[PDB]
Amino acid sequence: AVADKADNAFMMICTALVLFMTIPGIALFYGGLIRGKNVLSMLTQVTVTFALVCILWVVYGYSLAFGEGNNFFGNINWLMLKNIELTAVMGSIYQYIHVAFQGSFACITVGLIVGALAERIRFSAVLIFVVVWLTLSYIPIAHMVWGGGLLASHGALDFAGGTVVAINAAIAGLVGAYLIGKRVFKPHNLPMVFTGTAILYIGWFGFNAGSAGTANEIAALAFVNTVVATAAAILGWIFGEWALRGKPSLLGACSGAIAGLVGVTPACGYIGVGGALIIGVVAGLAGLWGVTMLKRLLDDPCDVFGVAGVCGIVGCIMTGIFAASSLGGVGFAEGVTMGHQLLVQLESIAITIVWSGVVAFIGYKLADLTVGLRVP
Amino acid sequence: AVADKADNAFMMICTALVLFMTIPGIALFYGGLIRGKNVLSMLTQVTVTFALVCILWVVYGYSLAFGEGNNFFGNINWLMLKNIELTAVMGSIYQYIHVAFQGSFACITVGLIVGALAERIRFSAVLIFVVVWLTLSYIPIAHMVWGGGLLASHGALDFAGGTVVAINAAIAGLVGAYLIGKRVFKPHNLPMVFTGTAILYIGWFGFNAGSAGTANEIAALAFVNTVVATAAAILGWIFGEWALRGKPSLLGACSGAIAGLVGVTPACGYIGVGGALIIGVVAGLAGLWGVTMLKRLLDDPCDVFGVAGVCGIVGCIMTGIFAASSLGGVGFAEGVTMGHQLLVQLESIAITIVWSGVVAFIGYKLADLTVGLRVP
Amino acid sequence: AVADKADNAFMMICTALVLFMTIPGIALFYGGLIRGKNVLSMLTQVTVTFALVCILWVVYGYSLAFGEGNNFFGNINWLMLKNIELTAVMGSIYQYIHVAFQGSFACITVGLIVGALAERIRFSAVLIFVVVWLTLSYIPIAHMVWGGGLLASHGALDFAGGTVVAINAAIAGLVGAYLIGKRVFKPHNLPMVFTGTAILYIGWFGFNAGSAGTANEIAALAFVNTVVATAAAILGWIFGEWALRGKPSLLGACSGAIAGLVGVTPACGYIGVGGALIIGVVAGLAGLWGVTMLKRLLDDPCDVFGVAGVCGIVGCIMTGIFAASSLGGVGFAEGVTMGHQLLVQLESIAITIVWSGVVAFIGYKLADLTVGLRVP
Repeated sequence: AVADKADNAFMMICTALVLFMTIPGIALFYGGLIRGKNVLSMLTQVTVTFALVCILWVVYGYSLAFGEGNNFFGNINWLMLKNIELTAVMGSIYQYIHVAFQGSFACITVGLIVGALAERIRFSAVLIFVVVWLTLSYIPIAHMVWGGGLLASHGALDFAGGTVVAINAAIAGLVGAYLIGKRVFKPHNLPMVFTGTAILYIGWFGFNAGSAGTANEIAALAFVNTVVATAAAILGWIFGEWALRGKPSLLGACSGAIAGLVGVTPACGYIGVGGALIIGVVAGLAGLWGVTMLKRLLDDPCDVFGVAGVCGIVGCIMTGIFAASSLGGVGFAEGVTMGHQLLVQLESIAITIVWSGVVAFIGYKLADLTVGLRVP
Repeated sequence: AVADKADNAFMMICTALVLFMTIPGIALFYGGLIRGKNVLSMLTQVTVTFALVCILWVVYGYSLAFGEGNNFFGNINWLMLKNIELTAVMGSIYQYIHVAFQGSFACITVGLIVGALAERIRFSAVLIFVVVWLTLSYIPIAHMVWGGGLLASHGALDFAGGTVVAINAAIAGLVGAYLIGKRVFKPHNLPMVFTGTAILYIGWFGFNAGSAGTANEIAALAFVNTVVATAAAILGWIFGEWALRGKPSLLGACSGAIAGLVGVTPACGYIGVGGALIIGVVAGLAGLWGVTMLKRLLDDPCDVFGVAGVCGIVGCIMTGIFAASSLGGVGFAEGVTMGHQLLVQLESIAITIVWSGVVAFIGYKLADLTVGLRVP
Repeated sequence: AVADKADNAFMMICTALVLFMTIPGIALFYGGLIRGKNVLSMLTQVTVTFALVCILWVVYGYSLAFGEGNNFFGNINWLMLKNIELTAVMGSIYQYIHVAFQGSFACITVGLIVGALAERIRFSAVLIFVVVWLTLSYIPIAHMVWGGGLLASHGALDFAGGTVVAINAAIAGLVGAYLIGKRVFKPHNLPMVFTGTAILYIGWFGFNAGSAGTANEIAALAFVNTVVATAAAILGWIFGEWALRGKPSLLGACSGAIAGLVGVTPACGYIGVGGALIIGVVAGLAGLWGVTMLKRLLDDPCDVFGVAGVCGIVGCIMTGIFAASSLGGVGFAEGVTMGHQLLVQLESIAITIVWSGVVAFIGYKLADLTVGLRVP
């Protein structure tokens, strides 16, 4: 196992791009959606929780998510990266790069949750929640899907995190929105929301293409599919908005982008451009329907949770369809029918929703018993 | 033909950087120049038209611009990238990367036009215009210059798009400004203009260096020439402003940057650093003269069209001079004198101006007959 | 000596990331800290001085910093890059890339100084100062540390510029703050400060990892150490702020990030992740103590000078400790004890402080005698 410098280069750059999605991507996205008086506090919480995730990741997160253990968790053999030789290779890159790249995914996942809920949660309480949820939800789900655990062992397809990132975060956020969250504000800085959306989009190329772990033809496919699905989802959302509301809106265009990005996340390295266009259109329409329905059951920006949750599910299911060779995809594994793959996709979604929800509930409850959840 | 992973990596990153120039680069640049009340609508139009370009590109744009056809257009053999094997190599990179990279150029070209004119055009009308102009102007000009068409076949030199992007867009924009456009506002958010300028600048390294198609000594030369010409143009513009207006201005410094970037665009991979410094100085001064004169013939931000048009012409002509070995350039092709090259540069500029102007006129007119051009 | 395309790619991308730290990173950071009425002028000064540095660098800076000369300066053999063949290789990359990469460091160094002091200095005076200081301070210090000069020849360890960039700039800035600078304002746009901090952070991966000059295991180590030290410093600063002020603040979180980034700068490619965590914690606490004390001796944003200066010193000293094999570092050179290395680190810090301070004083004084320092 020797490291390829081209892959090393690509993966370090892709990691910087993923970090860019949180700092400042998601912070700016949310910053434009919440009340002016809450912006500073939310930015502080996203920055501090981001730092917290970075540290827990190196201390034990990477080891428990990616070390060899059982179907649910890794081990404690790589605490503070101990025993990982500097020149150790994982795939075609130095393991240290794999550590950073994987950690950047944990960061954006947590940023998605914190940015929306910062407004309603006590500072000490969000720190407690992050610790419980990163450890008991993000880590096991990452291990099960990308760390050789349960889901991977059953052949689940999730190229860049439709389950691990999107659904995982949407459920944790929706549990929080239900527990706390002001019950009934029109966005104050839409240019700021656009800037955040734009940064998320550009960073998402490192997120999606980088998930190939090498600058090969799959990274290239994922790159093209990201461009295509995002564009198709912007158009799908905007068309539905023109149709149902009479005109498009900036927030609709940005939400459409996120809908396509999320929808193509699990599918990007497995489908054809035709499948990416179809998924993007469906994701944008389902996202619009989603936020419309979520708002009919909801004073905090849950736009992202509705989009990430609904589009993540749609994307994860559609991956079980468009990965088929006959539809331009890379093909299912040997001896796997579309019917069987679809069943595995659904089981993976079900497990992610329940696991994340239960852990989130425990996290919010532990914080509430310890320091009190709701901001004083 | 085998793909080099280092080039694959470089080209995917350069593509993300070019996309960054539109989303959010150009949108922020224009967002700070137009009236506050028009910002949201302009951002929506840039985002939707960007999505539209992405989709038309994969559906048929790439095939018609880059497939083998005649001197003016390619073919319809690569519709939705059909027949392009995932592992197909173009140059030293996977063809899928070439598709994305080339598409990112079409995106910024359209963003340059839409951002300025969004204020004055009906939503449905800008969509119609983009469809007509991307198809009948961007595609043929890209084919003629970079797709083995007319201009390339005559040995025209245009490393990164002085004609295809800059002049092509400036003319389309100036035709629009003449047809519609409020006849006589001082920029409302100059920090926003600076941020957009900065993003355009950083993204321009992918635009210019990436045009080598490989991380070789030419990508390196283009990189250095981009740094040098941009700096020289900021200084040239600012000196002229200090001389004619008594002091420099933030808008002058940002316009100077764009002047150098545009001026070095066709020349970057063919000239020496000395030639880059000279082109940057001349471009910054010609840009200042340009906007001064355009404003004397002009209530919409035409700063970019004047700069892109004037600097694009200057850059394209000067490429026919500074490419000479005797002046530190890479050298003209075998049997080509500076006199002959200059003639080819001029013919390429003439053809681009007329072709883009006529098509633009047809696009605006078709929209006007269909849905009405001017915003209701 | 043959160029490796993977390293070429990595280094050109890392250069774009370093340029991103100045344009617009540092400009936005400062833009949010100063009075609204001074923002435009400061942005103009940072942009023009950035251009000035780019030009002086290619004209003679690179040659005098990196050409072979004596212990203090290089030579004038590479004026305008003359005699540097396009295909010349330096390390494992084309020399042209080395030129651009090194120049980007000179740019951020100057941006750190100009952004803070622009408010209080005449336009013509900042240009004069930059010319004197870049030439007589930045160039010799770069030559002494990275150009085979005095410090390098004594085995000084400074991976990415704790001395050349951080301390060098902090001292020049503190001399300026003492000479000019309004004697006694609460930051007007903290979201802008955060955005600048975020851009500095992301760009810092090119700054730190790129300092390996190749996409190898050291670039990977530096990357991971950058993530770790920044996170640890955000937490260290925030904890001290919670402890001494009762709550964290957005400005404290951003300052903590910069404290970790600066602290790990000289150490990143030589220490273990454990050492990065320790340095980050210490840097964040020392930064907080630093600004607290500097403010007790100080109406201009000197936050950066206090942080860069104090954290740069801390980082440079700690590199002499954590580089030890026994502490997880890459190891000191053959025959060098920790005691000896610490002595060399201190001597390097002392020389940088005095050299930069004296030159800065001369620069400010020459400007004052020529055009008058204080803004009219």
